[PDB]
Amino acid sequence: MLEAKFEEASLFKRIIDGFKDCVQLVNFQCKEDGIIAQAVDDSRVLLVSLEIGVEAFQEYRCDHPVTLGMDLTSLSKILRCGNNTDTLTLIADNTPDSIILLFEDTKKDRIAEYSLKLMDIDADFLGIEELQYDSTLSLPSSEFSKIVRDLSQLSDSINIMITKETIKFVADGDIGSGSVIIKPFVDMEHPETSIKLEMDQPVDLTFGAKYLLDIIKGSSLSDRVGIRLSSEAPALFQFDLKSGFLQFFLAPKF
Amino acid sequence: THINLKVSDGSSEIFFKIKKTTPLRRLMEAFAKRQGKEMDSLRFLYDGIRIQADQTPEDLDMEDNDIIEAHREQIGG
Ligand SMILES: *C1=CC(=O)N(CC)C1=O
Ligand SMILES: *C1=CC(=O)N(CC)C1=O
Ligand SMILES: [Ba+2]
Ligand SMILES: [Ba+2]
Ligand SMILES: [Ba+2]
Ligand SMILES: [Ba+2]
Ligand SMILES: [Ba+2]
Ligand SMILES: [Ba+2]
Ligand SMILES: [Ba+2]
Ligand SMILES: [Ba+2]
Ligand SMILES: [Ba+2]
Ligand SMILES: [Ba+2]
Ligand SMILES: [Ba+2]
Ligand SMILES: [Ba+2]
Ligand SMILES: [Ba+2]
Repeated sequence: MLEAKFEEASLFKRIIDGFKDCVQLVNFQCKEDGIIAQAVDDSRVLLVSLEIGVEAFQEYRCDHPVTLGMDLTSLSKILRCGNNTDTLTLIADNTPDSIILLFEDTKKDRIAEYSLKLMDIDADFLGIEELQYDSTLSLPSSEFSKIVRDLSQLSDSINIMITKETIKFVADGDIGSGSVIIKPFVDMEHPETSIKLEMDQPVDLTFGAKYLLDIIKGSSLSDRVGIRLSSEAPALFQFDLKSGFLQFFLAPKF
Repeated sequence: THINLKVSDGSSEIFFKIKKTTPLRRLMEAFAKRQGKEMDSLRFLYDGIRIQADQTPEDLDMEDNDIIEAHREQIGG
């Protein structure tokens, strides 16, 4: 028995809308203490992992772990029918092959119920917390957005380079070339504008701008961004959310 | 309330008498001046860990007679 009940269907719509940018399929790992929205893009390059914690809901029951694979197009179709100030509850039993979406309107008025068929998402999700990375930095989301949006205009590739006390994004191209150098920087009057860097190894990794463009959309949900890089694993982009947590995993370019 | 610290590198030991609530900046400045050196060029270590200038003896639980190692700061990295 799973009963995930959001106060407003707009909160769930916002999540479904977000994923709809990167991915087309999503796999909802529902557990006792929340839901983990796992997703792989169509090129299998970018991996999305979203932690929706118990506190995100108005009521949450999960007596047993269930996995709910859903088509994001179909799911959007149902989402249109209910009102934004409607209470949305996802209902599934143990071992589900179908799911129920219950929209409810207040006072004890109106209940709208729609069914959706789950799909089987077989491939195992490779969310890598990776026990150790070469470099870990954190910076304002807006700043990281600005950099990525500028340099993507110069190329489809953005290289990230970490040295002792230096982070450098670079994009060379055919019209021109550009690069931002940013440094560790702390301010007490405005702590939310700090840049943190930790290094154990220099890193030099090239990334597809279109992917980084997808990632930066996480800033609309958070004001800092954690970036953990390493020459063996995909890069980890993390955002802290009220819901819980947002993680992108990106394969470097050859 | 006033612990007594001994600061030293390889060749020079000094005693400073600071209050448990005074930040350690005052003392690192004072040791670096008495060597005609700048505070950024020296790396102060207490019982392994590198002291931060803003930290106080209280924070680090410095008892009487504790030793602060001073080492040179390498430029890289
Ligand atoms: C792609 C952009 C984004 O914000 N998310 C999660 C909500 C994606 O999957
Ligand atoms: C939800 C509203 C609606 O009209 N439909 C049919 C496509 C739904 O699934
Ligand atoms: Ba897209
Ligand atoms: Ba709440
Ligand atoms: Ba609640
Ligand atoms: Ba509507
Ligand atoms: Ba409501
Ligand atoms: Ba069943
Ligand atoms: Ba190039
Ligand atoms: Ba939080
Ligand atoms: Ba320095
Ligand atoms: Ba002690
Ligand atoms: Ba003690
Ligand atoms: Ba001691
Ligand atoms: Ba230095």
